[PDB]
Amino acid sequence: GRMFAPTKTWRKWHRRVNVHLRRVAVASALAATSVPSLVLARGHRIETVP
Amino acid sequence: GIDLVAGGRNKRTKRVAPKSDDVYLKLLVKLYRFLVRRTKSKFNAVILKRLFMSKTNRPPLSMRRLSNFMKGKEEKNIAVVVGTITDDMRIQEVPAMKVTALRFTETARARIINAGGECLTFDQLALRAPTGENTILLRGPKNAREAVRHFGKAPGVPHSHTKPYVRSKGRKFEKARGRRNSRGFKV
Amino acid sequence: VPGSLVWELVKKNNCFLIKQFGNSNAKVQFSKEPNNLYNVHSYKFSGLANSKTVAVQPSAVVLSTTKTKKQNTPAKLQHKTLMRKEFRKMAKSVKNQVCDNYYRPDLTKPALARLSAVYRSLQVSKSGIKKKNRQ
Amino acid sequence: TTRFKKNRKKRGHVSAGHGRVGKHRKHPGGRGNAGGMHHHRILFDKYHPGYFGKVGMRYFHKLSNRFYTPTVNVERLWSMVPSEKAAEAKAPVVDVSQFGYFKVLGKGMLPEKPIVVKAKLISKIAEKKIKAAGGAVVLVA
Amino acid sequence: MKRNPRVTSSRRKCRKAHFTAPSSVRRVLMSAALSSELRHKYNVRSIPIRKDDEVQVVRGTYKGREGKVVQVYRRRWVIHVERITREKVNGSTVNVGIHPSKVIVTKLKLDKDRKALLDRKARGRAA
Amino acid sequence: AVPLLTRKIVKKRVKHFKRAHSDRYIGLKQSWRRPKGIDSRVRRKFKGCTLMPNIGYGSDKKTRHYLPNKFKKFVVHNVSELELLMMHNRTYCAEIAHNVSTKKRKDIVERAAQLDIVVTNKLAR
RNA sequence: AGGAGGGCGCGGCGGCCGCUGCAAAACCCGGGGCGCGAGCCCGGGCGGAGCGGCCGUCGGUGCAGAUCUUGGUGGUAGUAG
RNA sequence: UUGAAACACGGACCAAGGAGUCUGACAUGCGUGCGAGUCGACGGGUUCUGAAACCUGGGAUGCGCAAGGAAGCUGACGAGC
RNA sequence: ACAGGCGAGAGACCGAUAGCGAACAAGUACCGCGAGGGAAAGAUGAAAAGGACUUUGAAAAGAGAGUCAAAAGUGCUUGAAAUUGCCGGGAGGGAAGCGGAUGGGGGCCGGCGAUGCGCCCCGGCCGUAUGCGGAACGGCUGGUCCGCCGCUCGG
Ligand SMILES: [K+]
Ligand SMILES: [K+]
Ligand SMILES: [K+]
Ligand SMILES: [K+]
Ligand SMILES: [K+]
Ligand SMILES: [K+]
Ligand SMILES: [K+]
Ligand SMILES: [K+]
Ligand SMILES: [Mg+2]
Ligand SMILES: [Mg+2]
Ligand SMILES: [Mg+2]
Ligand SMILES: [Mg+2]
Ligand SMILES: [Mg+2]
Ligand SMILES: [Mg+2]
Ligand SMILES: [Mg+2]
Ligand SMILES: [Mg+2]
Ligand SMILES: [Mg+2]
Ligand SMILES: [Mg+2]
Ligand SMILES: [Mg+2]
Ligand SMILES: [Mg+2]
Ligand SMILES: [Mg+2]
Ligand SMILES: [Mg+2]
Ligand SMILES: [Mg+2]
Ligand SMILES: [Mg+2]
Ligand SMILES: [Mg+2]
Ligand SMILES: [Mg+2]
Ligand SMILES: [Mg+2]
Ligand SMILES: [Mg+2]
Ligand SMILES: [Mg+2]
Ligand SMILES: [Mg+2]
Ligand SMILES: [Mg+2]
Ligand SMILES: [Mg+2]
Ligand SMILES: [Mg+2]
Ligand SMILES: [Mg+2]
Ligand SMILES: [Mg+2]
Ligand SMILES: [Mg+2]
Ligand SMILES: [Mg+2]
Ligand SMILES: [Mg+2]
Ligand SMILES: [Mg+2]
Repeated sequence: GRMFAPTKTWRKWHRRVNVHLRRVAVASALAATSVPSLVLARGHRIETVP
Repeated sequence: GIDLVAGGRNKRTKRVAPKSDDVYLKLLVKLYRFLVRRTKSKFNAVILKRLFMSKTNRPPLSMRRLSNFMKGKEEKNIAVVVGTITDDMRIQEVPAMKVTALRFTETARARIINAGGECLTFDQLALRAPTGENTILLRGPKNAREAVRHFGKAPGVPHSHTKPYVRSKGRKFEKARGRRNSRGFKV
Repeated sequence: VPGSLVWELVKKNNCFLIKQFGNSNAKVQFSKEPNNLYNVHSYKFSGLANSKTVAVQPSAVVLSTTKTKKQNTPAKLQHKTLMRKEFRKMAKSVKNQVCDNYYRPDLTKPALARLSAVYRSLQVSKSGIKKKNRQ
Repeated sequence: TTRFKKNRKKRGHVSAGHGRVGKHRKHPGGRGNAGGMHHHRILFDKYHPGYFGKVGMRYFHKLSNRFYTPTVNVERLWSMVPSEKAAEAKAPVVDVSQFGYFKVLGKGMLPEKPIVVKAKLISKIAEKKIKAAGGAVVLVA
Repeated sequence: MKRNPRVTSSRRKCRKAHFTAPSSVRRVLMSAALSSELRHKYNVRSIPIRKDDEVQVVRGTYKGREGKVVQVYRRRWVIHVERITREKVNGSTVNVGIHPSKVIVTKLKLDKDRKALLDRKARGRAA
Repeated sequence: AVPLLTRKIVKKRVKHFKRAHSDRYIGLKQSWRRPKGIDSRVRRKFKGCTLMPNIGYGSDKKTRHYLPNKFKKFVVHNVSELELLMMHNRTYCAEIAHNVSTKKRKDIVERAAQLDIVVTNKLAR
C-alpha cells in the first residue's frame, strides 16, 4: 500500500540561526578550549601538555 | 472519608526554580538561596523569586524610567532591576547612578559609565548590599505589550477597547457591520 | 574559571562519569578519574571540578596533590610523592599533606580510608588471599 | 519534533484525546470560514466586529509610493546631532531627509537649546516646540 | 582522503564495478606480488598473474607449496597451481583454486610484452 | 566484604502483575498493560479480578534495589570499571556483563579478589 | 471524557565510554534476581559475526481488536462425500 | 450507550505490517540572542574534507519605533489621586 | 526550466510483506473478445570438497560409511509462534482458565551460611640528627618524600 504520511521533499531540512547568536556560540566555545578541566571532560588526553 | 477538596493539596502552581539552563543564572540562584536562608531579609526574598521569573514577567526598563525613578535619590542608593536596562535617545541628561541588572545593552552600559555610574551584576550587589540596604527595587512595565492589548473583554462587546486579530489594516479589514451605525450596529 | 562553574558544566555528562540503569530511582553513578578518592560523581569528590585534589593510587603507594598556581600548566600541576614505608608512616604523611596543611581537610578521612584499601590491596598482591572476609 | 508530541503520550489510550462521544470527524461545522453568518455568527460578531459589509470608496491602481511619508518626532532630533557638533554649538542644522524622514511631528520634549530643522513637512506643534526652544525650521524639497 | 570528483566512494558502486568486470580488467585485478628476489631484480612490486608462471602459496592451508600456473579462471577469480589438488569422495583429483593475492611469483614467463610491461612499471618504481 | 545493610528487606508483593487475559490468549504477553475499556472489570477493581500496580506497593527507600545478598548491583565490562567499587565494596557488588568473554572474566575475578569486591557471577563461563 | 508531569522501550546522526572467534546479534529455557510498573540485569543452551551503554539531537518510533492487510495453521474431520 | 455477561455488534489461532503526520498562516506560553532597534532569508566573496562553515551587501528590504479619518488631510504642547 | 534520453556524483532514505509493480529469463507467468489487469520468487559452503563404496528395498529411499571446522546435504546461514507426534510427569462426576491464601510434589541456589578478630615463642625494619637530590603549603617562617651515611632502639 501507501505509507501513512509519505515523506515529501519540502520538509524543513535547513535551520536558520541569527548571525549574532552564532558568533556568541563560537566565542563561548572558544573560551571553553582554554580551561583544561573542560578539555579533559571531553576525553582529550592532555596530561603532558605544557 | 474526610470532606476536603482535592484531598487538601495545593492546586495553585508557582515557580521554585528558573526554567532556563544558564549556568551563571544557576549560580546566582544558589547564592541567593543561601542569603534568604541565613539573613532572613525581605529584599533578598523578592530577588530570589524574580530570578525564577520568565522573560515576559521581567520586562525591560529604559533609561527614561530609571533616571526619573532615581531622580534625587541617586547618592547612597543602588537601583536594582531583575531584567534588562535598555537605552533611551529621548533624554539628554543622565545622572550618575549605581545600577544592578541581569543584562545591560551596550548603549545603556556606555550611557551609565560615561555619566559616572556603575553597572553591577547581582553577585556584586550581594557584596555591597547583602541585605539590600539603601537600594531601590524597580520593575519594568508588565502590561506594555502588544499581546496584552488583545487581552481582556472581546473586541465585539460594549465598552471594550481590545485589539482584534486582523491580518491587515485598512478600510476593508473589519470596519463595517459592528463598527458603525450605518452598517447594522456599533458594539 | 572557578570550581563551582566547572562543576555545573561537567555535572550532566562527562568522559569519566559512568551512569547505569537509566534515570529512575535505579540510577547508579560513579566516576572513573584519578584524584577522586571514592569514585563518586559529586562536587566534593570530583577530580575535575576542584582546584585542590588528592590522589591515592598504587604504583609502594603514590600520593598526588595538585598545585593551585599551576592550573594553566598541566605538566607541572601534580606534585607527586611515592612512599614505600610502613602503613602508619604512610598514614602520617597523608595526614600531613592533606589535613595539617589545611589542603582540603574535608578529604582527610576519605584519603586515609583509600590508603587503607590500596595498601591492603597491595598486601594480598604479593601474598595471595588466604582468608575470606565474610564475618 | 516527534518525541515531544502529545500523541506519543496517548499511545494505548483509545480515542487519542478526542472523546468517545464527540469523536474526531472530518469537518463538523464546515470548511474554513463557512457559516460565518449562520452558525458561526456569534464567533464572528464577538471576535471580529466589522467583518462583513462595505465602507469607503475604491482606489483603482493605488500605488503605495504615492503615500510614502516617513515621520520623526522632535524628541529624537538631537540624537542625530553628533557630540562634537553639540559642543561647538549657534544651532546645529539637521536635514531629516538625509536620515530618511519626510514630516516632523511634535511628541516629546526638546532640550532648551536652539536647533534648525530642515524638512519637507512639519506639524504645527512641532514647529511651536522648535521655536520655543530658540530654533527655526527651513522647508526643503 | 580521495579528492577526485570523478571517483566514486560508494560501496554499492565499487562492488558492482568489481564483480561485473570484463575479462581484460580482471587481469589487472588478479595481480600477484613478486618474490623478494624478483622485486629486487626488476624493481617492481606486483604483476598480473599469467599461465606458466611459477608461484608459491603464502597463505591458507597450502602455504609454502610451490608449482606452476596451469589455469587462470578469471570468471571465478582463482588460479590453479600444479599438483595443488584434493581427492573427492569418489577418489578423483580436483585442482584447488587460490586467489592470486595470496601467492608470490617466483619465476616469470617472459615473451616480449612481459619485458615491456616490466620496463614501464620499473621506471615509476625507480624514480 | 561484609554487607553494611542492616535493615531487613521487606517486599510488599513478591509476585508479578501479569497482564489481564494473557492467560486466555496466546498472543497476549504478560508485560503489564493498564486496562482501558469502558466496561473493564480489572480497571473498575471488582473483587476477585486481576490486580493493578500502584504507588502504594513501592518498597522502602533504604532497602530498594538491594539484592538478596544485601548488596547493590553494578555491572562491569572490564577491570577498570571494577576498580570503581573498591571504596564501596561494603555496599556494592559487581556483576560481569553477559557478553564479556572468558579471558577477561578471569582478569576481573582476579582483580576483585585482590580488592575484596564481591562478584555475583564469578563462576560463570 | 479530558489535561499535564516524570519515566520505560525502538531506529538513526553528532560525541564519549566499551564488548566480541577465550564466541557478537537474534532465538530457546519448571534457571536467578532488581524495579509499583513500562522494563532491566545475570545464568545455561543454540548460533557463528557483529553489538552495546551514557550525553545531545532527530524520527516512517510501542497493537488485541478496525466483517483491518499479507502469509502460515487449527477444530470441524478421516467427516460430508 | 442512561444502562452490556447480554438473546446488541467485532473477535477461530499465530507471525509480520497497521492509524493526529508534513507543509503554510496566525495565536498564547516557554527558551535563546540582540534591543529602539532586529532580521543577512537573494545575491556576492571565499572556502584543499565539505550542498558545512566563515565574511559581506539595508542611509532605509520586512516587521517594529504613531494615530485617526471613506477621503481630502491632519497628527500626541509632556498628569494627578 | 527540466519526474524524458545519454553520462557522472552523493545521501541522518528502504532493507526482500520494506524500497519502484519488478534486488531474480518483470511489464514477466497468468487473466480478459477487447480497451486493459498484473504477481509470487534473494542467502549451502572458504572451496563442491555436492556424499565413493557395502547392505536392504521394484523403486523412491533407509542403515552403515565418506567430505567438511561444521552437515550447512542443491528453496541447503540463523530458524520464533500458531499447530502436530513421541517420551516422561500431573489432574479430571454437565467447560476450563483467573485473583488471594496456604499445603503436597518437583525444579533450582552455596554472596544459600561463619570460621575471623584482640593478647604471647619463632621469621624479619627503622626513629633523633645529619650530607644530598628533587618537587610542595601559606603569605618571610615552617612541610613531606626518596636514596647513603654516623649515633639510636622501639616496630
Ligand atoms: K484533546
Ligand atoms: K538516541
Ligand atoms: K458478540
Ligand atoms: K531596517
Ligand atoms: K469621516
Ligand atoms: K510487489
Ligand atoms: K549451519
Ligand atoms: K502426556
Ligand atoms: Mg483517606
Ligand atoms: Mg480528585
Ligand atoms: Mg446597543
Ligand atoms: Mg470512538
Ligand atoms: Mg465534536
Ligand atoms: Mg452528541
Ligand atoms: Mg517484584
Ligand atoms: Mg551470557
Ligand atoms: Mg516452555
Ligand atoms: Mg539498541
Ligand atoms: Mg526512517
Ligand atoms: Mg507507523
Ligand atoms: Mg497483530
Ligand atoms: Mg486496543
Ligand atoms: Mg474477521
Ligand atoms: Mg490472510
Ligand atoms: Mg479448517
Ligand atoms: Mg462416509
Ligand atoms: Mg438504547
Ligand atoms: Mg461490554
Ligand atoms: Mg438479554
Ligand atoms: Mg452495529
Ligand atoms: Mg463473528
Ligand atoms: Mg506491528
Ligand atoms: Mg535528465
Ligand atoms: Mg517486492
Ligand atoms: Mg524484516
Ligand atoms: Mg473466459
Ligand atoms: Mg558465514
Ligand atoms: Mg537452515
Ligand atoms: Mg510450539
